[PDB]
Amino acid sequence: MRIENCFFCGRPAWPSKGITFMRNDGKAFRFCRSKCHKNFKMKRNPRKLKWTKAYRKNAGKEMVVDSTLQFAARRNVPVRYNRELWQKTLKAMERISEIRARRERVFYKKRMAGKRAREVAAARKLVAENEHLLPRLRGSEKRRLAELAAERGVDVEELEREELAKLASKKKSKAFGGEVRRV
Amino acid sequence: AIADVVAREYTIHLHKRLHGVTFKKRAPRAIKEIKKFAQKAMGTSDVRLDPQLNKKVWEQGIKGVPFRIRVRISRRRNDEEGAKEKLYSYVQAVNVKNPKGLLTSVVEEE
Amino acid sequence: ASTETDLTKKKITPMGGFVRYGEVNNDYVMIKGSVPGVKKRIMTLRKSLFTHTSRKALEKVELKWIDTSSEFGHGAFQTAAEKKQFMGTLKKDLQT
Amino acid sequence: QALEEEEERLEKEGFYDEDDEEEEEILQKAEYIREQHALIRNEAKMR
Amino acid sequence: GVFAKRTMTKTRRRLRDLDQIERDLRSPRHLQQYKETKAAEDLPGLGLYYCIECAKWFESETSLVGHRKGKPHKRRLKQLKEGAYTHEEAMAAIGYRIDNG
RNA sequence: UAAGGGAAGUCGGCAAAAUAGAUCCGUAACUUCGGGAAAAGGAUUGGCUCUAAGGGUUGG
RNA sequence: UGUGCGAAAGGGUCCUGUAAGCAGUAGAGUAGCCUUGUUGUUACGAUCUGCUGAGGGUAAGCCCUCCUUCGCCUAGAUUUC
Ligand SMILES: [Zn+2]
Repeated sequence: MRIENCFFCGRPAWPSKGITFMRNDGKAFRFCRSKCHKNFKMKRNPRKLKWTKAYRKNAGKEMVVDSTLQFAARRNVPVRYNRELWQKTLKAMERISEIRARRERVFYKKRMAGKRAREVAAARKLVAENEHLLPRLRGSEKRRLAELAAERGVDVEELEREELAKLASKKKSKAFGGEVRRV
Repeated sequence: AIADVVAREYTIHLHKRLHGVTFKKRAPRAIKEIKKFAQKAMGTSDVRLDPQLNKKVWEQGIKGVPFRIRVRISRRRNDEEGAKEKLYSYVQAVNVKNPKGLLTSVVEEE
Repeated sequence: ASTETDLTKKKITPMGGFVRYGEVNNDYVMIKGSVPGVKKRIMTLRKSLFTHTSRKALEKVELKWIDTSSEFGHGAFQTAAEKKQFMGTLKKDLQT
Repeated sequence: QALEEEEERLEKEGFYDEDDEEEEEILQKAEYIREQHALIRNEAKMR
Repeated sequence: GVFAKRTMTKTRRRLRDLDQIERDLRSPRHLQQYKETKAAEDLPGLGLYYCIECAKWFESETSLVGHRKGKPHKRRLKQLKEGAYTHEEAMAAIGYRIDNG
């Protein structure tokens, strides 16, 4: 047996999975699932459906140029069976898989490099426009810190900073409404 | 170990409790499952809902009940004379940014 | 669930487990066809009362492959490693 | 063998080499601001 | 509007595909085979007025020049300009190939 | 709602499905010349950005 | 009193199909300001591209989780040679 691939989306097609369409010109179309089969019957383009490997290649979101992608091919010239060749092939398959995985991760990071700079710029703009929503001590808490600093001879700004630390550590959500007392 | 008067915040997954329910009955059943959840959590058969919690349930009509709702249930003492139940639960809706990703928490008394 | 021609090291349990059952961690019996019960149900296996008369009883079974894809949907992968290898890197992979 | 030679060449060149407190603080403050905006929108949706 | 939209996706209502349309445009022998598959006397306008892009027969030259101004013909032109989806593109999408020696 | 088939069903296509608005091409026999006729058979219809035509008053 | 039960949550597995928002010498054209055109410029503008197989849902008859949190427990009532 062998593992085929879906014509429409590109997923691995295993035995008894999906359905094959035989056309009168002599071409056969293997689909992994009824989703791909029904989209094909609705004449949707796989290149425009964003969940397909066709779209991902056309958008450049899959690693398409690599040395590790040259090892798998449809071999139309058979090789006489050789036990040593098959075992070294299996070892090659493992090593190729590992190398391909690391190179794919590098490719994804090179796609996603600029995110940190964009997010930092957006955060700076948001903070600059909304400085007034930053956490703040209560007026009663400020007065109590001021009188405690006057009593203990300590720094009111210092007391304010550890109180900001405490109210930053303690997160309390507010509830809607409230019970009405019965008569 | 746990006192009679106690408030906890819970996340009720109303989606699995309203799966397959008739459209004209989804929101009233949601009210009843909120009462049943509070009774199971606090042991109190007397459950009183906040009108804001009712608005939160009914916000998108009779069949647009949210999948998750973040509630605070407060078990309190019934001080009214001649009361069959000495304890009751009061359930309020909680203002959180997103009802997902939250654990059951105990509300501080202060 | 590994065979002599499929060298993938894997157990009989599908991805995501058996639907409404769980995971098979004990010895299991694979039976051609269907059986009278449902999932979770107690099955009684019995020896045949008579000597068999068919060649199918004397046939030796050689498995080439066992499906271990998910039965909670249209599963296309036999292992989670295969799913990761096909999909590639995700957003949560860099976030973690 | 060619793949292994290319791989060791790339590791020598730093192909697989992987790489601020002020940035972390400004991101945390932005997340706090977004949470406050969500709470304000929830109050409006309630009322 | 689409005539009998309920059974549009049946196999007995199937239309010619865009890759076959590309083959018909590039090679006249393929189009000749497709036309020999049909009977000319039962065709609209005796088969004399045919749009290869829309893979469709028309009753008159006025009708054919008429549909050419319409948007279905223009969407077919746009899809042909983009290119039909084929097996070699499907193979390149997964990075697979054929070794013929 | 239903794959494939498409009246094989039934006394009987009963019931259902199919058609349908508008613009344009086009429209037979028959006829009391008025009709038939929306006969039949076809092409098309979204969004957006534009262009053109269709008026009134004042001014030498 | 447990390899317990329940409510959440995390992970998985599936379904859909790429979220809000921001940005772009992408964008048919149109109108202003001036260097009167040299992406002239600014503005509007379906859509496209990137952030983004993302966002959302997931047991209600899916799976895993002494070792991610919180809670519950040795009852109550009735009957029996
Ligand atoms: Zn597929």
